[PDB]
Amino acid sequence: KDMVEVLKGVSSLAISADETTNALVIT
Amino acid sequence: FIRPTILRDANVYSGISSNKYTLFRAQQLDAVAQEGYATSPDRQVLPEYGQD
Amino acid sequence: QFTNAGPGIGSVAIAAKDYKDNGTTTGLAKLAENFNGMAAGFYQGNWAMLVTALSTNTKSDILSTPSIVTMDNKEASFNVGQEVPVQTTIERKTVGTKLVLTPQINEGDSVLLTIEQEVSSVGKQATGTDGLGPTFDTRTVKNAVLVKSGETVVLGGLMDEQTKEEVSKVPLLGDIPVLGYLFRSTSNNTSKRNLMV
Amino acid sequence: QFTNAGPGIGSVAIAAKDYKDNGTTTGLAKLAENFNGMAAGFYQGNWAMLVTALSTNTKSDILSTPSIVTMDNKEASFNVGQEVPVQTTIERKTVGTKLVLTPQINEGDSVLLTIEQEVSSVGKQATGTDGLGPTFDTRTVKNAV
Amino acid sequence: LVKSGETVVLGGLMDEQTKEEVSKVPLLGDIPVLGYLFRSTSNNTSKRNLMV
Repeated sequence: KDMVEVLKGVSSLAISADETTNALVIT
Repeated sequence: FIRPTILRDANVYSGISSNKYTLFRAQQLDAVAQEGYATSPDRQVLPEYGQD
Repeated sequence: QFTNAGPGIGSVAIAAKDYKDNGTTTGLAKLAENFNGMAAGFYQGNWAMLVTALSTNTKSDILSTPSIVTMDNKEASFNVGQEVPVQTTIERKTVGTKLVLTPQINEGDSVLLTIEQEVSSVGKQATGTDGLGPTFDTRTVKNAVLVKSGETVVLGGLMDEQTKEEVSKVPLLGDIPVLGYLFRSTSNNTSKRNLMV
Repeated sequence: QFTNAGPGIGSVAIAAKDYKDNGTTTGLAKLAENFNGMAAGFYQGNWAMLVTALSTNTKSDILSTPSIVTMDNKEASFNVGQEVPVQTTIERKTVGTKLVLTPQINEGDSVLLTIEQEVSSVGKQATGTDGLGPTFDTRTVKNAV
Repeated sequence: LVKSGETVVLGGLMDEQTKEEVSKVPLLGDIPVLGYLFRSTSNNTSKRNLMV
């Protein structure tokens, strides 16, 4: 969840983080 | 102090739960063998694992 | 004279001298209200001696097994307990044996259980609080756990152990390894709670 | 005459002179209420002597081990304690043995644990405060380890 | 979800409580038989089995 925000800058490319498996889904 | 313990599959999570289920059961059976000695009181015990 | 002891020789002596010639009993009857143990007095010539002793020792065992049958992915509620008002004008709170559970099924065996449960109580329905509304003794555990379809498991638990020791002794004399117990008024306490969900 | 001592020879002497001819005991019984030690008087001719002594010596041991099993990256709560009202009109606060933990797993072994825990208490359910609401003895530690 | 003829369990709570208290004289209260003369015991037990 925290990494999504970090990576959003780099993209800003489409990101979400799954709170459950704590995984990052980027495209 | 904090002591984490990771369960990767179910089989490790029975054994971890079974040892707390039994150590709790074995504690109740220990308390019966003092209450039995003292007479006139009841501590009632949890069955064995998987018997309900 | 010491304090760890039930009562002080002062209130006792005064009461006995106030109970003479058919006096009052309020004063003394109020001292002896909560006292618990063996108060053993002895007069050998001029030295008076008062020995105080009680051991309180306690035992409690609790076991609640609130089951419920739900459709997958619907939250069930289950309550067996009660609605008491709390200030905020008041409000209703359901405090009793509660199980709130939304199960979710792995295709094959193992259930993901989202549990929010507690065993809570308003102490005594005829007892107050040092605060303002009612208070609650709760044992709660809210977690998701994933367990095999047959297996009985640990959600959580608290194993709590407390031991308070006090002595009111005379400095040098209280430390004589055996005789010293004649100078010291010891008050010991111990407790255990092993809770498993 | 000194003060560090349990009682002052003043209240004692006055009480003994007030307890004469079947007098009162309220005054003196209130002095001797909290006193603790060995008050030993001695009269050698005309010099009176009063010796005061108590050593209070105390011991307590506490040990709480609240465990809990959670899915990674979900926060579990675990409470064993209680809801007491606090002023702000009142409010409910859960004070007891609390463990709030959101574990996070390193692929292999080592757990990142975000812990917020405390052992807190409302002192005595039948004791007041110098303030206005209830007070709490807490032992807290919130950290990631 | 229940079959059109069948009587089933919705839920239930099986609750068991046992409080034991003694006010005894330290050494004397522990004499295994005579000791009951020093001790003032207060025992309590309860059971509730609720099925819906």
